[PDB]
Amino acid sequence: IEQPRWASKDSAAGAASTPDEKIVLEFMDALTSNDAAKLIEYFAEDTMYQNMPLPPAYGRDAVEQTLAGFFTVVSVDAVETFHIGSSNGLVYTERVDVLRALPTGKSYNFSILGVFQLTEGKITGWRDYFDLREFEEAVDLPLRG
Amino acid sequence: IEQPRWASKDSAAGAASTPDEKIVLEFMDALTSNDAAKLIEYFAEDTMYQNMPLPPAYGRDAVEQTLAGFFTVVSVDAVETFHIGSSNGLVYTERVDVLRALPTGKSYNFSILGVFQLTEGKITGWRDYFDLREFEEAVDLPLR
Repeated sequence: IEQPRWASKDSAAGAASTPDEKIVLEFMDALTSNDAAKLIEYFAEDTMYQNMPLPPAYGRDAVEQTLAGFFTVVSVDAVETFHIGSSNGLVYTERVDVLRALPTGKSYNFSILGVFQLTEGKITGWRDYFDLREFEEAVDLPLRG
Repeated sequence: IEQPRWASKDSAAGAASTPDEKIVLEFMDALTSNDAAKLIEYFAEDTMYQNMPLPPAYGRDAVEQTLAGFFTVVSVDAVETFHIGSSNGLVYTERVDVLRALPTGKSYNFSILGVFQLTEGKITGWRDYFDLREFEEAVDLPLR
């Protein structure tokens, strides 16, 4: 993965300068664990996770069930974060996620802009925006959308 | 268009508090014009516009021709911005755009998170991240 031409080092991952920004970057790194039990500990009880516009998961239990199910069929092979920033209680990651489908071996680069809302350092909302055209094929599950 | 359960008034569009954030909202309200020539006045000469991951447009001419083409087959009927924010010289909009295809009259709700880079009050970069599964059918053009 090459740094796009629009990347700005003023907003680079290395330049994260708030506790919320730094926790999110740590959480980006943990995604390659493909461990739902490890990822869930970043989340408040009152939380939500959604890849738009698929049905949202609300509450810790639903978020963990969703992640564990995703890790059953896909491996997050790499997370490259070009931009991270924050504003008005929200954190934004502009990034690429490399996903590999386990039954097929095929790999997929997804360009993702994600928003995170943290409360006392725990994730209260997580929403990723990206194209789903190849997400259906990448993910051997009905996505209900 | 309903306000989502996750909407935070702390970052609502009515609370925009920088010049760059205020311009980006104005550009949001101007989208319903469907007028590439009124919209291009917002862009600097070195600029780019991309609906991720489609082939980007670099340079103000290419951005103009991309919008002009889009507005030939699609109307932007509404833009609701739930959140506007900014950080490290980038502005972010979490919003919904209602798009209507001209040849069919079918409408579509696109949930969109966009990032804007502005230099001297002019757009040097604009990337919208959203699901393009229905965008193929929405715009009567090859997506490449």
